[PDB]
Amino acid sequence: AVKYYTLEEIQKHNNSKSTWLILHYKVYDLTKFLEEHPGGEEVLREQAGGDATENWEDVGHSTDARELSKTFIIGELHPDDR
Ligand code: HEM
Repeated sequence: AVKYYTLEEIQKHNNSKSTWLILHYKVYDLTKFLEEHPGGEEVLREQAGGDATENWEDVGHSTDARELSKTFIIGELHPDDR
């Protein structure tokens, strides 16, 4: 099975209490990763609640960073918003 979230719902998780964001078609919960992010939490807060795919790709994340991102996946973006 798979759980789908709508863009509408994701936009409400944009704070230190709950930080979600979209990368491609997956939804990530980075709440417990904020203060652990080598890139700092400020950059993440700004992208919270939306599609950060471009920003994520542009900054040049390492292969190590990519594999680690997977541990934060909680579902997928509903096809209606893809
Ligand atoms: C899925 C969650 C993410 C993980 C697991 C993650 C992980 C990391 C790691 C391990 C680094 C260290 C350098 C490297 O290995 O590439 C890093 C650097 C960085 N990340 Fe992320 N990152 C995530 C999301 C993001 C997002 C969405 C943004 C941008 C909106 C971002 C912006 C940055 C920046 C600017 C740096 C610093 C690069 C530098 O100082 O040269 N990261 N990230």
